[PDB]
Amino acid sequence: EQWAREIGAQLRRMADDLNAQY
Amino acid sequence: SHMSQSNRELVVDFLSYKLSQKGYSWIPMAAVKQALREAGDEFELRYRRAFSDLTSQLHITPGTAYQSFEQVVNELFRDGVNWGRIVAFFSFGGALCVESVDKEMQVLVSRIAAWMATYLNDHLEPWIQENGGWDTFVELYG
Amino acid sequence: SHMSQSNRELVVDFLSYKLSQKGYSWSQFSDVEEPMAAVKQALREAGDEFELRYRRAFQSFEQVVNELFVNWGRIVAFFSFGGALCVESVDKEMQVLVSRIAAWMATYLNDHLEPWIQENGGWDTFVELY
Repeated sequence: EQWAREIGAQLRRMADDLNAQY
Repeated sequence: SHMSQSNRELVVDFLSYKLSQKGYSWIPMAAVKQALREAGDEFELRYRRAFSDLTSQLHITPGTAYQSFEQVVNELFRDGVNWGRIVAFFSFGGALCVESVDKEMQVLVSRIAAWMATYLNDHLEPWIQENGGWDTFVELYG
Repeated sequence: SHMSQSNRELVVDFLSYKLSQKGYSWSQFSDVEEPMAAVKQALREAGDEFELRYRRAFQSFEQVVNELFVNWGRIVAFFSFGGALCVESVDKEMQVLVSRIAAWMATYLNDHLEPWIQENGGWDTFVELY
């Protein structure tokens, strides 16, 4: 359940690494 | 209004760039596009491993693609926006798109194959066997 | 003999590049725990593009490569495969090893340390001390 929430959360953590490095 | 249309240009460009890249040919903007393309490439190069099939993992049935998309993206921006997230946004969309076109290609091939193969057996296989089979076709051609 | 040193230097540069890219940046300094720059960079960009174009491949390894082969594109596929191979293998062992330790830590912490922590102000007082 809430696979979309789970996955969107994973993307968010990944997205934040990329942003920290610019 | 102009800025809203340019966003459409960006998305379409990214989705197209992703599709051909995966083997489905067919200040200034171009700087932004290439930058977006590259940033997306880096994102996928770093993280793609964690995901299998996004469609599968999301349990996308036809009536729930839009919802699943919106749900994912909303969680992605849950507590704010940065460029990393926007990159993941474009990146996520592209993975969906490529995944969809892939699945649909299979669907279309599966159908037409069935139409043709049914015809072949019900209408053409008798004549093929009367005339020496496929071996005699190959003799005639080559 | 001497050119083979350059080949081993390229192979290492590629694998450490791929591993870092994949989140294993200690790969740069792991061998230490015991124009070439143009060729390296060229080969790096090449392997990136190969990986982006193609999704997955679904000393016994020496037979698998004999299948893949001879032109530049295959030499690039060769390098990409090797990196893919490492990365997968580093993944499998990391997950296995970490989950073992994590299990042992979590198992011990709950079986032995929990009654002492709940009794001693909890994780709150821990934070309070720090």
